[PDB]
Amino acid sequence: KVFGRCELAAAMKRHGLDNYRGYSLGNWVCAAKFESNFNTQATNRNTDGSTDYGILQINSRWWCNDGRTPGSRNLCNIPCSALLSSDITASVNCAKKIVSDGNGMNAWVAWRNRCKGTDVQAWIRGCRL
Ligand SMILES: [Cl-]
Ligand SMILES: [Cl-]
Ligand SMILES: [Cl-]
Ligand SMILES: [Cl-]
Ligand SMILES: [Cl-]
Ligand code: NA
Repeated sequence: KVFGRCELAAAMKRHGLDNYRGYSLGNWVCAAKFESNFNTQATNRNTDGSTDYGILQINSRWWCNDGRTPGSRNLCNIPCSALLSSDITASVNCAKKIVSDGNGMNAWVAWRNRCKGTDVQAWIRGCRL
């Protein structure tokens, strides 16, 4: 599924991500924009052989099982395919664990490089929320 900007904001709010760990909704929408362009089916292979999955590009090295990332962990206790679904519940639940791990949203490289320090409220501006 390719979400619209306000549609994704609304779904993230319904799943409790707005202000989670102190990160306003625009931070989460901005991160999804630059991680996946709002496409739940996005996948990208990393040089180390791990793969990033879904709207928030969650990595199989630590967070989900894809069966092809040796020596990796599965800290969200989910198959990585669950992170590609049109319903964002699994991605949100796993993102909540990631952002609680100590480094906040710096876990998402695109957030650090393209969202952090910017006017992230622009990503939810105009949306009926
Ligand atoms: Cl957009
Ligand atoms: Cl915001
Ligand atoms: Cl594996
Ligand atoms: Cl959803
Ligand atoms: Cl933080
Ligand atoms: Na894994």
